[PDB]
Amino acid sequence: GLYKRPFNEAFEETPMLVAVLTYVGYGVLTLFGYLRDFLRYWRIEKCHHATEREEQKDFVSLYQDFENFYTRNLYMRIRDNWNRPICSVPGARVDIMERQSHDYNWSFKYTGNIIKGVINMGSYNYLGFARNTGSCQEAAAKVLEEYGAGVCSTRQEIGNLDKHEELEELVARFLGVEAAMAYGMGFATNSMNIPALVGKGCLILSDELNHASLVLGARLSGATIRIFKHNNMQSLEKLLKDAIVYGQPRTRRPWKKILILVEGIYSMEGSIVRLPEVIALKKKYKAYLYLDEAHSIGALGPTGRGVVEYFGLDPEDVDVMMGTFTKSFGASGGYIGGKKELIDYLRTHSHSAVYATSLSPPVVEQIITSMKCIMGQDGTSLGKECVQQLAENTRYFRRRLKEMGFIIYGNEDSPVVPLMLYMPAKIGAFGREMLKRNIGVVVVGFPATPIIESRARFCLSAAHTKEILDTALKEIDEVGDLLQLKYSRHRL
Amino acid sequence: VKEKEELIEEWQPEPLVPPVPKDHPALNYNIVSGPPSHKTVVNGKECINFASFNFLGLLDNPRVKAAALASLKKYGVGTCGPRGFYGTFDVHLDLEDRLAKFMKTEEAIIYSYGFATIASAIPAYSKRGDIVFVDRAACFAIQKGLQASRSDIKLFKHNDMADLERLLKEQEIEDQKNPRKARVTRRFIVVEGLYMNTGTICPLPELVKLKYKYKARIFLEESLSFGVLGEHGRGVTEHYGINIDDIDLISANMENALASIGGFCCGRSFVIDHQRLSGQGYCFSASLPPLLAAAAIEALNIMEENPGIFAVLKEKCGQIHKALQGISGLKVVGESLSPAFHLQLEESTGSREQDVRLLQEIVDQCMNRSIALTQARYLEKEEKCLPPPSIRVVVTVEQTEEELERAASTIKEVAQAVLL
Amino acid sequence: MNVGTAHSEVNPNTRVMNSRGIWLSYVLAIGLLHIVLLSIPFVSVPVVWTLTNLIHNMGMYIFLHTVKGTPFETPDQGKARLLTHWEQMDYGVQFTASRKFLTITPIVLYFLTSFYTKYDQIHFVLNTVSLMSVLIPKLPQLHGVRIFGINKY
Amino acid sequence: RAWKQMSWFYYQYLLVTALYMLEPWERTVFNSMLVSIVGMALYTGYVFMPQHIMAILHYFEI
Repeated sequence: GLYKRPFNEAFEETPMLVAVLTYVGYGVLTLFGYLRDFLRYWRIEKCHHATEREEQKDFVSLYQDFENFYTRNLYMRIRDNWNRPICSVPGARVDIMERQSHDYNWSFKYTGNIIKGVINMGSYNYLGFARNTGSCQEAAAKVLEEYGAGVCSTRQEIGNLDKHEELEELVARFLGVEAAMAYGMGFATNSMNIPALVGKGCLILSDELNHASLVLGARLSGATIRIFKHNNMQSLEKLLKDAIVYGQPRTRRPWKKILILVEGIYSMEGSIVRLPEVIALKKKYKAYLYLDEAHSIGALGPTGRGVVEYFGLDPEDVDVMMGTFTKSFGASGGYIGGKKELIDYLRTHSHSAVYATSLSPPVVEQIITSMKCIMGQDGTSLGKECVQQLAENTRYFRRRLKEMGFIIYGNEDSPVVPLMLYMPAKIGAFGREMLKRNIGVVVVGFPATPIIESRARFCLSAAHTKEILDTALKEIDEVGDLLQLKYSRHRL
Repeated sequence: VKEKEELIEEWQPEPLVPPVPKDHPALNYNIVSGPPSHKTVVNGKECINFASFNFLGLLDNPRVKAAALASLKKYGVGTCGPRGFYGTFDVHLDLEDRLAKFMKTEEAIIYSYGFATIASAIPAYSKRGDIVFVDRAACFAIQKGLQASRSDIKLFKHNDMADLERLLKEQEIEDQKNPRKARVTRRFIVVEGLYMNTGTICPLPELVKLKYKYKARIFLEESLSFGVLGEHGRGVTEHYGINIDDIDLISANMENALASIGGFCCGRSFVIDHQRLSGQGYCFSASLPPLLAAAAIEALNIMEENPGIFAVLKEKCGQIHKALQGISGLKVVGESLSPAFHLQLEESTGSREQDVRLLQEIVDQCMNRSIALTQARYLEKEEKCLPPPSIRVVVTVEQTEEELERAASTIKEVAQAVLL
Repeated sequence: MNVGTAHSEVNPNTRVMNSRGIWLSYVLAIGLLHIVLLSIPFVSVPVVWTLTNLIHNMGMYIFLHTVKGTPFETPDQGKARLLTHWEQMDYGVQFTASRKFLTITPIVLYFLTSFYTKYDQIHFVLNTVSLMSVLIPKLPQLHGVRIFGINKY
Repeated sequence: RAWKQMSWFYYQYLLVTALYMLEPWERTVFNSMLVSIVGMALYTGYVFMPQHIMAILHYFEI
């Protein structure tokens, strides 16, 4: 397969000095954690933890202490960066309730003051559909007044409604596939529909960076799971060759099926999947394709049909097209699209179709209005402006950050910008300093990522204007000067 | 290289989805032309709702709709992120506090999906090497939770404590064989307050005694009993009077009684605080939309304001269960206290498909007669213990006495005509 | 942070030894320990080298072969609560550049300390028993075996 | 001006050595251990090692 347009991505390497200092910091933290555990065990220092009731003291201990090591010794120190409560619509500006801790993040108390007008770079609204006032909100209010909030039964039983059928046909038209089915949770979509498609005796090939839902869905089904490297089509090709040739491990028989699980945009890495080469490989080796499009269904594409439109490919090549309405459309949910036979088989044999409650009516109304706005059935020019503004903001932000000397991951087109910090203390420092300057960001640490690579992710939006981006960029420059976060050799 | 090549060439994969016969009843979906409520319209036929898990009739309450509308105007529809990353609203914390105060417990955690609640709660505590004693008639959510965990699963007969004691005693023998492993193995007992498949209640006092005797923790599922049982409707613990502190973890969903999407787990801080970091459905998924949380809070306020609705529901369940007794070919399975019970075929013929067809004939003829019934749906190849096919009868405080008598009568004539 | 947020590995621990700059950091750590030992006035150079070898081997034994499990909760549902770090490394693949480096470096330190200890008998027996203590578990034959039931549970 | 620069240098030392997250008594323990090691090293160098390095530093200062 070939690319009609250039495919630009950069993953700079960690400078050796920074790696050495990273390991120094982690070693110091480990040693002081062991000391703190020794102090707490001998009751020399009182432990601020809940303990089991006296009636159950002779039972086997519920948890293993070593498993909680990183939680007490390292996570607790910088716990204030996460779980920040908000009290406003998560737009371009958000209101964060303030909290203070006097026992080093072990317990939090909410002061009266609330921070207002924080620039929001943690929420997932790519097209800026999270508004408390709009046409979508009015339609949702009307359907809430009519249908009520929530349904009390299952789809196969009396719980199926007409709104759900309307949403399913609208989604099928939107993606370009023949049929689609909607679910009430994006995580449940994968976790409950990967087991139905594939069972024991089949092979599943997973990327290194698959979401937890895809991995859980693969585990629940009995299929063998083999992991190829991130966007390495040499690894995928070699795994396909060996799987077809050698067969099953215990008794070398042909695999019943081979399923390849991939994603459109990887949120943390920032990269976009090399879809043309994956499609070429699956056609050559007769393997099926499962494409998760949670992050790319609204952000990518000239009009917004996803990665398949972005590359210009054919939707009929992708066997299963998963997706989530939470990120772009601004309402919770999930969907799978494909052939009519596949959709009917899922309608009969999906776990959530049989046992789990169907989606709330106001949510499907909000999804319908948002999707009609995106494809332009209403006739308003809001559909094109949001996508164009998202693309412009992405390019401007990424370019001007790269020209300040930072290290950034991923393609030039992806609207997620992971900046790299590389040091455990700089995670907490960056989070606190950015909040102090009215900017909200998301930071991740060692158990989540590779040990050397610790990052802060920015999620751009069509709601961010040039003024907001310029303010954020000047604040980021000031912080990077303060914390010395410009590790880029190519640029200064 | 060439032998590798046509080894690649000769292989042929099985089709992704098996060819589906059109005879599947689950293929055809009932289409409800409006909200599923009292006096609903199904398939274009006006009917009285006897299939929706709406026990208290809070789905259509103007107070709930007003609260949901106010919260929708304040926040919108979407939360746009997990609870870790700017997805926590003040309504979520308020709802968790309200649930903790309502159930008289230290802490509660809310998930955005009823299935994920227990399917994520169970694997968080039960790991590989542990021992889980789970009832045979356990819903599919519990089964998927136990499969996600890799612990050893031991099944015992439904509501039978002799089999539980037998398994516990064999475990004590294996304990005596090797103490070193015995000191690091944890034992759990997963039960349900009011079983959905069979409509039968569980023996809590015996379970608590066995817990304290054999050092095994207890996990309880209260999906159906959360809003129907007890003087204040706090579950089966209030029904039996058992102290809630004996039960380690109590999980339920907000869909049935509270009539909004979501689910929750309640317990002491010691057990609950682990799920905030190890519950997969919690860590890696978006939070509950604010309007649903506000609807749940308003439903809790209504439930706390007056406690007589539970008594009304209890008396209606008693009346309908007494009335349905005496059908020729159909037997009632369940208890008088249960709101949702079953009607099964007394004489079971060899084929399950034809049993399903007979029950479908009964259901269709009832629907033509303005009684909207349903049939319990299962995944035949997936369930560990597949229950018999049955017609589900559900009772709601809204249904008047005369409507209950007409429903029982109509089911009676339809069943007698069909079985004849 | 939670395990699995930015990668699909059930056990990140198995790869911490293959990361970038870990080997150079290990070497610099040994050098820093040696310099800290040299900082002691009354201690003499051969017993400095004996102390360097003994402390290095003791710490390496404690970390690689004594402590078992994972410091963080892992979503594979406890593969490796019983396995030690050496057994966990690389999912049980017996040879690897990391394993070869880790098992080669104590022998190099032993040769250096034997040279600088003036080949004395007491130092020889101490250093050699320490080297045997470290090198015996590294054998592929001794994988997941506990002698006399020590550290099994 | 020198005070601000030294404060910035101490800030960088905290960030690099991960002392930024440790509690004050842990910071003091680590600092005391470090200064003790530095003092013992300089004293041992002065007792045994020749002061040619000190002479080189003095010549560079001049």
